[PDB]
Amino acid sequence: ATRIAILGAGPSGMAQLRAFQSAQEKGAEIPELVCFEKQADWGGQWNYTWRTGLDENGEPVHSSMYRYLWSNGPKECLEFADYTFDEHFGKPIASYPPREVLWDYIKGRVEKAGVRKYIRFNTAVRHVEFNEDSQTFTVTVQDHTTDTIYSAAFDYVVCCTGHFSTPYVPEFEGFEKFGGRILHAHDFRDALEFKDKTVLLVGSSYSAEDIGSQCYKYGAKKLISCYRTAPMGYKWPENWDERPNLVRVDTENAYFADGSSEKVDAIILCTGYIHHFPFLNDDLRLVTNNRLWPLNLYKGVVWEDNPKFFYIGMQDQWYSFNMFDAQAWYARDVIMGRLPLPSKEEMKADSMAWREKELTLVTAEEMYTYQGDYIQNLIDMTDYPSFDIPATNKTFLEWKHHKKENIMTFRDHSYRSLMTGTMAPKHHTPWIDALDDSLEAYLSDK
Amino acid sequence: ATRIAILGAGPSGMAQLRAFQSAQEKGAEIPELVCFEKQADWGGQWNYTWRTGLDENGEPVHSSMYRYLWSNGPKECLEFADYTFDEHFGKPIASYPPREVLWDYIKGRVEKAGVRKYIRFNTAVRHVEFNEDSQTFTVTVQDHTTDTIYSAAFDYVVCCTGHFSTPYVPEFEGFEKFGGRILHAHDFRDALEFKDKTVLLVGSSYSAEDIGSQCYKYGAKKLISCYRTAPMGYKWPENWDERPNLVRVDTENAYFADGSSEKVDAIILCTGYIHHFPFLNDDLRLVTNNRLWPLNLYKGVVWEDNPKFFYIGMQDQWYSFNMFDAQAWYARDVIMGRLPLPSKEEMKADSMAWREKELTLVTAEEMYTYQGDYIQNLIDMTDYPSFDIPATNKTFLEWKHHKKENIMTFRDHSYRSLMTGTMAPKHHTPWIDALDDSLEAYLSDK
Ligand SMILES: Cc1cc2nc3c(=O)[nH]c(=O)nc-3n(C[C@H](O)[C@H](O)[C@H](O)COP(=O)(O)OP(=O)(O)OC[C@H]3O[C@@H](n4cnc5c(N)ncnc54)[C@H](O)[C@@H]3O)c2cc1C
Ligand SMILES: Cc1cc2nc3c(=O)[nH]c(=O)nc-3n(C[C@H](O)[C@H](O)[C@H](O)COP(=O)(O)OP(=O)(O)OC[C@H]3O[C@@H](n4cnc5c(N)ncnc54)[C@H](O)[C@@H]3O)c2cc1C
Ligand SMILES: CC(=O)c1ccc[n+]([C@@H]2O[C@@H](COP(=O)([O-])OP(=O)(O)OC[C@@H]3O[C@@H](n4cnc5c(N)ncnc54)[C@H](OP(=O)(O)O)[C@@H]3O)[C@@H](O)[C@H]2O)c1
Ligand SMILES: CC(=O)c1ccc[n+]([C@@H]2O[C@@H](COP(=O)([O-])OP(=O)(O)OC[C@@H]3O[C@@H](n4cnc5c(N)ncnc54)[C@H](OP(=O)(O)O)[C@@H]3O)[C@@H](O)[C@H]2O)c1
Repeated sequence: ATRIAILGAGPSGMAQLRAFQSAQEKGAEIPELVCFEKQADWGGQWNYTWRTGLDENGEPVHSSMYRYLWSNGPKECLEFADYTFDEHFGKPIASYPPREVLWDYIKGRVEKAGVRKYIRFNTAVRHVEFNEDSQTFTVTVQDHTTDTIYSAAFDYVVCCTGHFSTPYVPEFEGFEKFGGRILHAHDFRDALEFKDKTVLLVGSSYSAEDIGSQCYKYGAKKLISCYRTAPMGYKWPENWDERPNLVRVDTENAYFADGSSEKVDAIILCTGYIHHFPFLNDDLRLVTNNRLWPLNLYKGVVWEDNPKFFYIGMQDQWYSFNMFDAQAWYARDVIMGRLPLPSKEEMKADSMAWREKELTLVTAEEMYTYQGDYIQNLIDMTDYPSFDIPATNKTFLEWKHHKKENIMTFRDHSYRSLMTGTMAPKHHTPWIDALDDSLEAYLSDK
Repeated sequence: ATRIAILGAGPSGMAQLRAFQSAQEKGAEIPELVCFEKQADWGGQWNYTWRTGLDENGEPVHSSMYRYLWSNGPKECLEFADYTFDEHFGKPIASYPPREVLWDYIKGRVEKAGVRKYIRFNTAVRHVEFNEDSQTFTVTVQDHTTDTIYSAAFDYVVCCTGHFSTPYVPEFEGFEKFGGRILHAHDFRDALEFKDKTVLLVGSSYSAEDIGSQCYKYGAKKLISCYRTAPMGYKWPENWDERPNLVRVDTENAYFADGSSEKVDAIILCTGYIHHFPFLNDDLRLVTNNRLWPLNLYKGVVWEDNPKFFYIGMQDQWYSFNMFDAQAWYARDVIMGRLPLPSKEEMKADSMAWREKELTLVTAEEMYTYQGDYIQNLIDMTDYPSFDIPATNKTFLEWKHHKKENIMTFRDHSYRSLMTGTMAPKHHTPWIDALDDSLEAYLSDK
């Protein structure tokens, strides 16, 4: 009786469970499933917590999400092909929902699927070891409800623990004497903490854009963004400027490669994350920077040194929810014997060709399109519903232009669903004025 | 060739190395020693970092220490019996040195001992397993310098990883709505971050007393302390009050079991720590609250279910540095065969009698005196130099009275060394006015 361990109940682990349940619903015999989740509820990043650093059990706090976060790209680019926004909400809604709204949506699918029963919440995965003599994995966990550590044997293991939770936090000279708060983006919670302050944001990617936008929207006095290689380059509001990189700090001031200098109240390092798996030894352990094509993953999913071990969602993410689906459906089919694996040599050659293409990429359009091609290849192999990928790529193109037009109003635009054709209505309140982030305020009138 | 693993190079792991080195200096053959330390330098808590949450490798940040921290008790109560303050500094100093000064002192002893060579820095212990078949331990670590995970075999393991680093962080109704910073004492770094703010401190023990004192000294507008059981009782300054526990928080305000309420800018949970050992399964893992006599430790040191495993410094700490010495010398002597262990039944009965006495303790004096008795029993069994414990107890008595007299000036008093007899002079600057926490300002004549 074959047995599967799924590590994590975020979007990826939820998709993995959904994938199996869907095969079962069609009448197939499926493996026994156990899913381990260290948090008290599913949803992963989208499960908000006020906690910071270490959680109530002493495990690293997982979510990096903050008050007032809304979708960074069109919801239409992340809609599940087997569970639409229309089905879930019963009505059209706008295109960039707040966190709690997206959280409600991803949970809706697995509530309907009835797969909560497979999950052991409040349980941290400590160790995964492969045993050569038995060809099984031993998974060791800590159940923080009973405060006991136990282990169990599995035939296959699917790792869904994310890669945007363990921060990359570089040091700058003087940090030990600066008098204001220093935090990583991962620790950022309520933008109101910085009302009427001067905030320095170190970095120039999605985290800097959006955390600065929150500080702006909720009333920071002044924002400074500094970049290591090139500026974000958007037209920012009046109280926000982009400088070349921080070089040092003193008691109160930041100094930049500019020769400029000024007083700053708080420093937020928006400097990204590391791939970190403390429960894996080197035989199973993925080591990569954040990118579209990590190596050693056949079809981006199958660990090439031991193809009884799988990874979901370890790539950088233009696409997200329906990419995890495409991967989870594929992992499922491999595990079930529907898609036999080629030799290790063929895997290696295939992965090298995908890496060669990855190194070629220059524009944003080339990047999301490459990821669409990856997804296309996955959904063609499986009964996951095909959806219109070139039309999703075109939605990304529109979104890109909207950001360039005006970085503060991109969230005020609407797109059509590629699953239903339903056009998103305009939201009742422009983003800059929509201060309440609750699901109730978003879905109600006003 | 017998082999020992020492887990941690704070004061306890340094003492364990010092104990073995001292035996060797006297002419004995010692085992091979390997010490693993996840930080880049030794000193444990006393090694200051600006970092918070997770460290540069993604390991939990260890030190809970903050800017401007000074010794909480007389230095005379923590003086090494084999390496005096007079030897280290070459002159008298006042009785409550700043963190950097005490760090320099603890490093001084192990610099002189030459024990740096046994330590692998930037290396995090992941797992310790005991193999019944070989009667050895397998220690698996991650070397963050080479990003390599490897394991090695040991005959004995001494755990020195501390118990004041994994926070106990209780949740209060409304924390997910509150607009200012919420942090644990463990994340507290520079008190200047709170200058001109209203700060609520949840708790009523050493962390609350001292973090409040720092916020006060460096210019917080207003301080509130709230207690769960009973108030700290000291006479606080004008802008600081104590009241019954927090019950809930909204967007801007804290509400107390009082019926009282007010606007607060930051909340600091001074609610203590948990014993947390993510690298130990239940066969080896100590489970206890913070107290003078944890169970399952023969002489407070030998793990009773597997007496080839040892714990140093897991008790609550009135005494500290020379308690770790007493423990480390004892662990050393059992490892080397100088002090054969009694049967498991005898160990149990001994530990029970120590626990029975512990539950008897009511006053502060009874508590440090019991810990003095514990230490006496250890140093009598070993060649650690005897020192005057009743005279150390009388120094605690004076310190207690000084705190009762005035909680803001207790650090301005001086005591005599029980090791050398020499009186500590008065510091050049009253604590409230000594804003500079550097070693250089402290040791200078002005
Ligand atoms: C700040 C931020 C904003 C984002 N915004 C968007 C957005 O607007 N749109 C979008 O499409 N994507 C966004 N993302 C991307 C995000 O990666 C995905 O949307 C999605 O959350 C990834 O799903 P996942 O399940 O792979 O990983 P995660 O959501 O990270 O979930 C991993 C799960 O693994 C669990 N886990 C980890 N370690 C252990 C362990 N040792 N034991 C047991 N359980 C463990 C965690 O508790 C968590 O539940 C954002 C990410 C961040 C960090
Ligand atoms: C805020 C605060 C203030 C204090 N003030 C005083 C004071 O004024 N006077 C006093 O006498 N005592 C004070 N203490 C008490 C403190 O417990 C002791 O002084 C002393 O530091 C205990 O030493 P230790 O080596 O047992 O533990 P620690 O100092 O905590 O050191 C443990 C070592 O283990 C390492 N480690 C942990 N986990 C791993 C791992 N998995 N792998 C590898 N290495 C690991 C850590 O990096 C660390 O170096 C204070 C404690 C705190 C928290
Ligand atoms: C479709 C869409 O909306 C989309 C597409 C992709 C990703 N995402 C989102 O983006 C992700 C989140 O993205 P992220 O911004 O958290 O992290 P990254 O993007 O990896 O880069 C931060 C990096 O930080 C900077 N940095 C690193 N070290 C630095 C240093 N020493 N000094 C100054 N800056 C430093 C880097 O600059 P440099 O390396 O010099 O440029 C780079 O800007 C996820 O949340 C995902 O959801 C969304
Ligand atoms: C000789 C000497 O100087 C000495 C002696 C011992 C310790 N220390 C130092 O003190 C240590 C550090 O001591 P610490 O204050 O960090 O931790 P503890 O003392 O364990 O208690 C915090 C606890 O927090 C309170 N608390 C817990 N949950 C609460 C809740 N839900 N609401 C309100 N309050 C709550 C407890 O109240 P309650 O439980 O209700 O009282 C108690 O006050 C170390 O730094 C050590 O160096 C020094």
